Amino acid sequence: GSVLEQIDQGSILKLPSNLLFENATSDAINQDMMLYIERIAKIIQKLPKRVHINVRGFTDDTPLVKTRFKSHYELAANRAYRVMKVLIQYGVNPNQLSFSSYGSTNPIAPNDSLENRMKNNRVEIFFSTDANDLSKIHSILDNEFNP
Amino acid sequence: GSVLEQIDQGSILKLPSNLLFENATSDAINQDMMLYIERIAKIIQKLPKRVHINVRGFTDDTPLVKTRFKSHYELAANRAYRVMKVLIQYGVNPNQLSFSSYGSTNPIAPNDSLENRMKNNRVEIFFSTDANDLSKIHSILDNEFNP
Amino acid sequence: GIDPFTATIARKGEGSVLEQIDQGSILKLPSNLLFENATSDAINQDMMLYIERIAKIIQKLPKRVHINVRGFTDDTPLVKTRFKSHYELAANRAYRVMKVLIQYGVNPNQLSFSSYGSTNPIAPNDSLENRMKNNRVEIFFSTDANDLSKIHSILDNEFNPH
Amino acid sequence: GIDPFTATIARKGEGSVLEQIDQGSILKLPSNLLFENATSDAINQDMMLYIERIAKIIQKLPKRVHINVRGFTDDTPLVKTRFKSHYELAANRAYRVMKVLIQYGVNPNQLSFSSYGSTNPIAPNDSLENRMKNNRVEIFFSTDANDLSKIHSILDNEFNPH
Repeated sequence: GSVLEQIDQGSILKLPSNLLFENATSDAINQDMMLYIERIAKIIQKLPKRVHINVRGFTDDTPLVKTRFKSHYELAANRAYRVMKVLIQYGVNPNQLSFSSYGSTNPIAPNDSLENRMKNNRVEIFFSTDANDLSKIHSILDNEFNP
Repeated sequence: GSVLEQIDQGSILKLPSNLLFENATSDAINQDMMLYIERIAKIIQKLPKRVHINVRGFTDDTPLVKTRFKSHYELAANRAYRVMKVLIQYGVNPNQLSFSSYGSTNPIAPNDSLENRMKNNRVEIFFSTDANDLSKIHSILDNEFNP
Repeated sequence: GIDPFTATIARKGEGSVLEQIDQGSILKLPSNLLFENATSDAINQDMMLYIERIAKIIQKLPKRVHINVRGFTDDTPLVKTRFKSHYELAANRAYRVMKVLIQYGVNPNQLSFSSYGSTNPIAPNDSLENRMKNNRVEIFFSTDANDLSKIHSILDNEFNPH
Repeated sequence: GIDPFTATIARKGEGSVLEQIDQGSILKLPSNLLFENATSDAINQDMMLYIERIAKIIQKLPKRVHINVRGFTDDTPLVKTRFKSHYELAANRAYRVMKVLIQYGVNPNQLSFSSYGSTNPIAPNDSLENRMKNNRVEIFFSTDANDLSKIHSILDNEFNPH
């Protein structure tokens, strides 16, 4: 519910930035949230090795002052990287992990309200696989029938 | 090209009914097309066992007189069934085969021109798999995080 | 008519009614929830409450959703002259359920039916629930999305010319 | 600067530039087609012809397509103080290529970048093509479609209430 959402090519755990991090321009994780990341790490470790985990950082488009970060892309990158590193510290194999920065792109909801702007400041843990059976079927048929 | 098309959940070989069958209300395959079905059967036999083949019948919405068939669903069903049976005769395991009837539904193109009506009279051989890795991932996450 | 096994089977032992695969959703309807028996296409009119719900919930889905009614049998021998194969028997059962959905207000433009013929043998120690599942009708919900395919086509034409 | 291996490598031995997986398309760009070397984020300005084409073809795709620029390394040790990890090095390379796409007219609203850090060891008898592939940037084309997920949600809520 509040955390889990399904999309057609994988699953998403949505972690609000204001809950996860120390302040609005920080990439340090709140100590009382560390074992929630461990909880996620433990579930990942039980999944098949073929599952990939992409830790995705997003911001809204509120400009930020008095910070070392010079773009929403940089802030989002540092946040996603931090969460990814903690997953590794709690036992997830790095061969299953990547991080992404979306900056202010791909918002959950339009940046048209205070509620929506807060929704857009989040880290998403995206679970998927690199399934290619359909692609391989198509390539074989293409070889045969494409004149 | 003319025959092969990819969609996001599988591949399609499109066989025009006017080329494949004896006449507009017949389900008998033209003798000079039989080894084209064999050609398809041979490619299927080389694919992994996990591939399923659904032979899909479609019509346009031209009414038909002086026929034993009482609906587009019945005509489409008989045509798809015939092609499926020939695939079995040429060696495809029945455990990989089903047939479908769409009647006049799901047209390729709107029934607004002679060219489009002819396009809509076809049998599609649909190749896919019952992949469920993403569904299983989601079920595991749902167990854990849905309060 | 209703067979003494259709009549007696409890619902507790059934598998999950809803299954998900990566390309769509499946409502699995064992024979006894739809038909008088597993060897003909005669609808049990006294079970139609369940089909009405499905029709009702199908209105909460968009026009783009495709609904495919799928028929299965096991290796039970054919009883009636009118079914010449298990493929035919399963097609008739699926078609029948599809028509009930239409009767109950589902848009015919979104409906199709399929037949898988026999897909399971008769096995020693099979439960009655497993026999009813082997003669199920499924309602399969999917789309024919081709967005990702169109992307690949554009790229393949540009970077892999013949 | 350009390293004597970036400079010399032939294109004949490269793998396919375009790969398809079931969730999207991947353009695989070995290090030498983009950067002066495999250990820094300095773009080879003399290779930018190739990036311009990609930007050009990205306009033939719809707004709904998401473009993710992905950086990879192997276990080559870090050369520069400024990269503190392979994750950081790959992120910087990916970010750099993403910015070139923006320069060349790709809508920033469709762009993101990723880093996979090191994903391959240094192996005996590796070709130079394989080293360049291990330090590639990928452009990954996908969507966040949720049509099938929304169908399942509706059905699960109705038939599997808590």
